[PDB]
Amino acid sequence: MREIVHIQAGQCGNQIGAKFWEVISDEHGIDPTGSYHGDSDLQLERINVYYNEATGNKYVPRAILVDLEPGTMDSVRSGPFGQIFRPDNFVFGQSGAGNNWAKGHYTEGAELVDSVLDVVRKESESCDCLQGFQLTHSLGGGTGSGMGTLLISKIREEYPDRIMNTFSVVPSPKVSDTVVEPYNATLSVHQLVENTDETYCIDNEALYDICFRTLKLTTPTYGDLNHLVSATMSGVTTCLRFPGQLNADLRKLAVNMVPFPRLHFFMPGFAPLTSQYRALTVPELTQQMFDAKNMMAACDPRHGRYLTVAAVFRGRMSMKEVDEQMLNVQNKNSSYFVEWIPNNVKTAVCDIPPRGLKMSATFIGNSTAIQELFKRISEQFTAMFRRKAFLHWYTGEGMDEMEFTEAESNMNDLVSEYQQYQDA
Amino acid sequence: MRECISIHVGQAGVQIGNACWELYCLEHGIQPDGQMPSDKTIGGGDDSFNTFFSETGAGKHVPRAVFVDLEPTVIDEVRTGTYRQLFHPEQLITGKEDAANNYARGHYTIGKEIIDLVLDRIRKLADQCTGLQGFLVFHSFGGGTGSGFTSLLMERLSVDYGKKSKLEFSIYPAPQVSTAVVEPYNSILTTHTTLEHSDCAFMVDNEAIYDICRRNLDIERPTYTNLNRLISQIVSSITASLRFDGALNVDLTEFQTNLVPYPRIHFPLATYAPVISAEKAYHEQLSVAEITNACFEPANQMVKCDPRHGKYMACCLLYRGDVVPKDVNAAIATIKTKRSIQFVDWCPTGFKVGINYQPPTVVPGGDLAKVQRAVCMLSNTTAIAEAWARLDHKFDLMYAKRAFVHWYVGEGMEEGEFSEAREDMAALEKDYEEVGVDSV
Ligand SMILES: Nc1nc2c(ncn2[C@@H]2O[C@H](COP(=O)(O)OP(=O)(O)OP(=O)(O)O)[C@@H](O)[C@H]2O)c(=O)[nH]1
Ligand SMILES: Nc1nc2c(ncn2[C@@H]2O[C@H](COP(=O)(O)OP(=O)(O)O)[C@@H](O)[C@H]2O)c(=O)[nH]1
Ligand SMILES: CCOc1ccc(-c2cn(C)nc2-c2cc(OC)c(OC)c(OC)c2)cc1
Ligand SMILES: [Ca+2]
Ligand SMILES: [Ca+2]
Ligand SMILES: [Mg+2]
Ligand SMILES: [Mg+2]
Repeated sequence: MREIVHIQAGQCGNQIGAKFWEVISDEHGIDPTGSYHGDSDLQLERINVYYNEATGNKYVPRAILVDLEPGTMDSVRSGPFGQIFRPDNFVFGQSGAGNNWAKGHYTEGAELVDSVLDVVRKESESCDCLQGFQLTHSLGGGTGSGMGTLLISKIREEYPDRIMNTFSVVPSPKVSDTVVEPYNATLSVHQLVENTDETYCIDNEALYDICFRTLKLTTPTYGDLNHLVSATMSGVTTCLRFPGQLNADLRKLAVNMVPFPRLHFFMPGFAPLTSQYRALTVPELTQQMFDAKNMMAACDPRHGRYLTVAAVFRGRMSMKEVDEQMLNVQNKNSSYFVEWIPNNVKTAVCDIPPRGLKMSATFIGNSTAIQELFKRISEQFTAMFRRKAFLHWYTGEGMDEMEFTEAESNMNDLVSEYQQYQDA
Repeated sequence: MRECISIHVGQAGVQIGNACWELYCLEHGIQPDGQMPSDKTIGGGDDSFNTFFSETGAGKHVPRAVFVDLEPTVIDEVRTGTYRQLFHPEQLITGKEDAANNYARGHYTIGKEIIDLVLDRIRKLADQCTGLQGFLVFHSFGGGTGSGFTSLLMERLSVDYGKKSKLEFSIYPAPQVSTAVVEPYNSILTTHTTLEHSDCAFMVDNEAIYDICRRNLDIERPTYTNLNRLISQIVSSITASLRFDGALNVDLTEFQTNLVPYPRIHFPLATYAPVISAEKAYHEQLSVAEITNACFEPANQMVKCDPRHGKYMACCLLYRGDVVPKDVNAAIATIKTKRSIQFVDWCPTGFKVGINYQPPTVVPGGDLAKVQRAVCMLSNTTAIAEAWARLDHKFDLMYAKRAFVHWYVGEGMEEGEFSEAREDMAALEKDYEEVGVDSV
C-alpha cells in the first residue's frame, strides 16, 4: 500500500488543493513544469505516494480537479504550479452550483459525477496498490459540499475497502459567503459521518482568529487562511511522503485514531504559526501544538477529552527531548486524555523540515470538544430552519423538508455520541 | 457565457434602457457605432462584458436586448438618435396604438396582437447564447403597456424558458412626475399577475428619484432624462458584477441567495451614494466611510419607506471604484454601533460585500459629479411593504366606488380580477408582517 489518489472539489477545494500541491512539490524538489531539480534521494523515495512518473522522467500529481463552473479551475491553470496537473484530470461543468447543496448533490453535480469517476478510475487502474483517497473541499458552498459528498458516496460504492480521508473547511459567519452555509454544512456532515474514515475539520473561524490575533494581519484574505491550511496539510502527510523506519500508511492511522467509527472528526494544529529568525526549542513546539490558539478547529480542548492524539515533529532535533516533552504534557494534564485508552498519544519524528522553518510540529487530535463545532452549526441551522427560511432554493431542486430534519437529527446524535465519552 | 437578455417595455422601460445602454457603452469604451477598440477578439469572445453584448464578425458590439412599446413615438427616437447604429432593427419593436393607461389593453386587447412577434424576437437573441442566465425586465407600474404587456410577457417567458431567472426593474408611480388616475389599478394588477413569475424585483419610486435630484443635484423641476440618468447608475451598480472581471467581485446571483428568504419576499430596497453636483464635489473627496454611512440615510433610497421602523432580513453592499476590504470593514463597524439596524431573529446579521475596481463613470454633460468611489446597498427590509401600503390605499379609495372600472371591463376584464389581485396584495402585506415577527 503506497498510492493515494487526491480529489479537490469546488472553489475552496481547488484553492487549498493547489496550495497543498505547491507546498509539497517544493519539499520534493519538483518544479512548476514537473521535473525534479532537488538533491536528496529522500525526496524521491516515497514520491510514488502522490505522483506518477511520466515520459522523460516528469512527475505528475495523482490529482483530479473538480468544479461545476470553469472559474476556479481556469485560475489554477494560469496559476504558478498549473502546468504540472494532468490536463485530462480537469473535469468541469459550466452552469455552477449557486452555493446550493442540492445542485451539487442531486441535479447539476449528478450530471458531471460519472465523468469525474472515469478519471478517478483512470488514476486508480495505474496504482500498484491503491491505499486510499483524500478530498479537499468546503461544506459551506454547493460544489465542494454537495458534489464532494456525492463523489465520496460513489467512490465508496466502487472502492468499498479503501480509505477515505477529507480535508473539510467547515464554515463560519466571520468568514461567510452566504447565509445558507449552515444548511449546506449540516447536510454534508451527515454524509461524512457515514462515508469517511478520517475527516480533518478545518474551521474558517479558527483560521481567521489565527490570522487576525496571533499573526497581526488586520484584514486577512482567503490566501492568508490557505497558507495555514497548506502548511497543516503538509504536516499531517509528512510521514507518508518521507522515510522511514517507523514508516506509515493511512489504514494504520485510521485504525489507531478512531475508537468508534462515527467519531473520526479530527482537530488539526500547527507550530510555529507563520506568514522566522529564532528557531523554537522542543518544549515550545510541544507547548504551542497543544495550545488552543494553534488549533484549526475552533474548539477549546479543555471543554472535552482526547480519545487519541497523533503528533508529527519535523526537523533535526533530540528524539530524547521530544519523548520527554510529550510525556510531560500527558503526565501534567492527564485529566484531558481518556484513561480507558492506554498510550493514546503517538509521536513521530521526521528529519526533513518544511520551507522556511528549521523545526515544526503538526498536531492531530480526536477530542470530544469537537462537538462544539457541530453544536455551533446546529444552532445556526435551526435559527433559519425553524422558520423554513431560504428552503425554497433547495425545494426547487427536488429536496424535501424531511431530509433537513433527518440531517439535523443525525448531527445532534453525533454531538450526543461525542458527549457520551467526555463523561465516561 | 452566462448571458443576460434585457427587455425594455413601454416608455419608462425604453427611456431607462437608453440611459442604461448609453452608460454601459461609456463604461466598456464602446462607441455609438458599436466598435470596441480595446476588444481584440474580433467576432466573438468569452469576456465579462459579453454577458451584455454579443459581437458581429465586422466587430459591432450589439446589446443583448429588446425594446417593445405599443406605439412608435418613443422607440422612433432610438431609431433616429445617437445609438441608432448600436441596435439591429428587429430588436426595436412597435405597434401603432398604445394601451392607453389600461392594463386590460396592454395585457389582452392590443397586447395579444404583438406578443408572438416579441417572443419570436427574444428567441433569436436566446439562440445566440451558449449559456443564458436570465432576463432583466424594465417597465413602469403605471402605464398600460408597462403593466399589462409586461405581465403577459412574464407569463409567456415562464412557459418558454421554464424557471430560468427573471429580474424586474419596476418604476413605482408618484404624482410629482406624470401620473394618471388609474395607475394604482395598473400597479396592483401587474404586481399580482407577475408575482409568481419574477425571481427578484427592484422597485424605483419616482418620488424618491425626484427628491434626490432636487436635493442633491440642485435641479428645480427634474425631467425624465434627469431621473433616468440617476436610475441607470443604480441599475449599473447592480449589473456591474455581471459585466466586469474582479478578484473581490461577488456575482449578483450570490447576493440573491441572501436577498430572497421566501419566493414572494423578492423586493429589495436599493440605496445609492454619492449623488452630488460638480459644484459641491469640487475639493471634496468622499471616503468609503462617508458613502457607506450615506446608505443608511433614508433620503438616498430608491423607494420611500423607513427601514428604521422595520426589520432587516439581508444587507448587501456593492462598492465600485477605489475601495479595498480594510476600509469597508472599518466603515461597517462604525455603523453597527451608531445606527438603527435591527435584524429579524432568524437571519444572521452580517453584511455581504462586493467590490468592483472599474470606477463609476458619468454621462457627458450630465448632472452627477465624477467620483473615485461609489456604493449601492441592496437590503431586504420589511419597511418596503410601506410602498405596497400607500398604493393599496389609493386602489381601495377608487375601487370602493368602482371608479374607472368600466374602462377595464370594456376591454374584457372582470371585477373578480381586481379583488383577486387586491387580496394577493393583502396577503403580501401580511407576509411582510409575518416574517418580521419573532420566533417561538
Ligand atoms: N423614471 C421614469 N418614469 C417614467 C418614464 N416615462 C414614464 N414614466 C412613468 O411611467 C408611468 C407611465 O407609464 P409609461 O411607461 O409612460 O406608459 P407605457 O408603458 O408606454 O404604456 P402606454 O403608453 O399606456 O401604452 C408613470 O408613472 C410615469 O411617471 C421615464 O422615462 N422615467
Ligand atoms: N479557508 C478557505 N475557505 C474558503 C475559500 N473559498 C471559499 N471558502 C469558504 O467555503 C465556503 C463557500 O464554498 P465555495 O468553495 O465557495 O463553494 P463551491 O465552489 O460551490 O464549493 C464558505 O464557507 C467560504 O468561507 C478559501 O480559499 N479558503
Ligand atoms: C493514538 C495512537 O495513534 C497512532 C498510533 C500509531 C500510528 C501509526 C502506525 N503506523 C504504522 N503509522 C502510524 C502513523 C502515525 C502518524 O502519527 C505520527 C501518522 O501521521 C499522521 C501517520 O500518517 C499516516 C501514520 C498512527 C496513530
Ligand atoms: Ca443540465
Ligand atoms: Ca471579444
Ligand atoms: Mg464562493
Ligand atoms: Mg406609451
